[PDB]
Amino acid sequence: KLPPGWEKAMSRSSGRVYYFNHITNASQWERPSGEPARVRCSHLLVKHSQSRRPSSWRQEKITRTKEEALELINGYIQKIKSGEEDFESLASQFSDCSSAKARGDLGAFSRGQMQKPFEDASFALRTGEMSGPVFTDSGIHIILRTE
Ligand SMILES: CC(=O)Nc1cc(N)ccc1C
Ligand SMILES: CC(=O)Nc1cc(N)ccc1C
Ligand SMILES: [Cl-]
Repeated sequence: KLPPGWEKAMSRSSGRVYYFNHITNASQWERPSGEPARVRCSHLLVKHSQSRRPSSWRQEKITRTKEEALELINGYIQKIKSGEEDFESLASQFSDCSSAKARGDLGAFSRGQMQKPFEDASFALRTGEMSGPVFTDSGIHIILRTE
């Protein structure tokens, strides 16, 4: 009885219930409450050797494995969630997308325009919410819905 895409889950380590969104891969302790023509998102992309274009402004030849990319994504999420780092700072420094130079901002878009998993996560996020790891042919994304 939860917003689109949410399910109850059980923490293995602590035994406490949490909520998981299978569209955004977000997870959180707190019970979520609750479609625009357009949303605005920022993202942090980590590419891997199987990315559509395994090359970025950071690295002419991206050689990391998808597993390694996911560990990096997980570490960025941890630091954003802890407040040790800001999303925008990590995107500027470490996103393999050319949008890193705009602190990850992709601007506004509607359905049909972005890769489908990215699109679906974006529209399932509430304004201000952040995804978990989202997989596309580009690689692995942390998505921040800003509008
Ligand atoms: C992939 C993409 O959209 N990149 C980008 C986004 C913004 N906002 C500014 C400049 C660039 C190059
Ligand atoms: C963020 C995103 O999904 N970008 C994108 C969208 C399409 N349609 C094709 C290729 C890329 C890289
Ligand atoms: Cl590009």
